Amino acid sequence: ASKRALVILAKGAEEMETVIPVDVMRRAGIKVTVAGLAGKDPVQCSRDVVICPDASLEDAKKEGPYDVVVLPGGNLGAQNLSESAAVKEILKEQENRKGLIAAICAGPTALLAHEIGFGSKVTTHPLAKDKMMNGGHYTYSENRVEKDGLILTSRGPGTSFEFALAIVEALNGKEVAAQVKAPLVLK
Amino acid sequence: ASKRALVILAKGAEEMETVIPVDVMRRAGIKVTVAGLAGKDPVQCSRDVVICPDASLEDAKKEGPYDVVVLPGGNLGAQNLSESAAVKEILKEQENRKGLIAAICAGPTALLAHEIGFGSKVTTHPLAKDKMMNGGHYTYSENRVEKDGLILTSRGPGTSFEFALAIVEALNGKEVAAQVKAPLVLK
Ligand SMILES: [Cu+2]
Ligand SMILES: [Cu+2]
Ligand SMILES: [Cu+2]
Repeated sequence: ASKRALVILAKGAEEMETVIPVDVMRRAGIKVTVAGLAGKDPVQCSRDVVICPDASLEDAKKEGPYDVVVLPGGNLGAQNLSESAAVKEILKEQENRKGLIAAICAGPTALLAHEIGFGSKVTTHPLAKDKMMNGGHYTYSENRVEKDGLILTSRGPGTSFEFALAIVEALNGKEVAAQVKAPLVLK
Repeated sequence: ASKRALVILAKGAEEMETVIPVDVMRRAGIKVTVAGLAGKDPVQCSRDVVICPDASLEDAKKEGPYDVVVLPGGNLGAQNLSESAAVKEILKEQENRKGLIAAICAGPTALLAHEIGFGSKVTTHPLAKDKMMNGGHYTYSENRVEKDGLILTSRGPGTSFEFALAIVEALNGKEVAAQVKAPLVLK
């Protein structure tokens, strides 16, 4: 069967970090659900792009489990993810079932908020490093994409393609990732 | 005053090629209007991301002139742009007033449809080359971004950051482009 991705979309999400992985994952034949944290209403992203989610998180959570849960960045978006009890539950369940969690930019700070994957080597946006490292619960990396088992992290809008292709490789393999990559005109 | 950008959004537009330039231009302090070709209703992009435009093209056209008109790609999006009388009028006026026109991926084929910038050196997505070159009205380039005077073109999702930063440099200069570039974590 096809793999399934849940992308959690909150007000203030970085729209490039949301759209690039959604699009690339769909190119890879992954069934992606864009789930609105606050409900099924349009979401105003960090640079004012307005995205209509496929479903509310409340509804999407009922259609699990997912092979990857994806957390976009954006400072304010990540803060919303970090404050959400629903997100905490989803990430705990995903970690418990040994499913992939992928977070980019400020997104990984939601892992810290929900005590997910402590001990992992992680990266974040440079400006989110101090927040992520509060308490020393992770080991920091400057790699553009970092993967430590089932915790996959990345740095910013400019690493979003690498991040998305790493998700594709983890779910559908190296060959599919290479096939999806070529028409993008990367490098 | 601030520079102004019109981004024309049609069904089937490549969402990465729409969102990356909108976001990057807004980071550069450009006033960007995302205008829906078909009206103010949500637009279903090529990989099913749904974007709510800021205004209909019909309304946005009345708020000109713009310092750049931006045409995203996506095969079906570009076909819609190519078939639009409103787009033809907008591009003709922009060319006539010596304003920048920027098109990415399949987007430049709309320039061909509306007889804009003939003689220019241009690039497109590799799969859109034959369409763009029908009749030999342009000279083709494999550069990731090509700028020939006021006609700025680029190749695909993976060149969208370069394309957007080239627009920023053209409008707001090299220093602003460099300032906007650094927090993106490109390369
Ligand atoms: Cu970011
Ligand atoms: Cu919408
Ligand atoms: Cu394209």
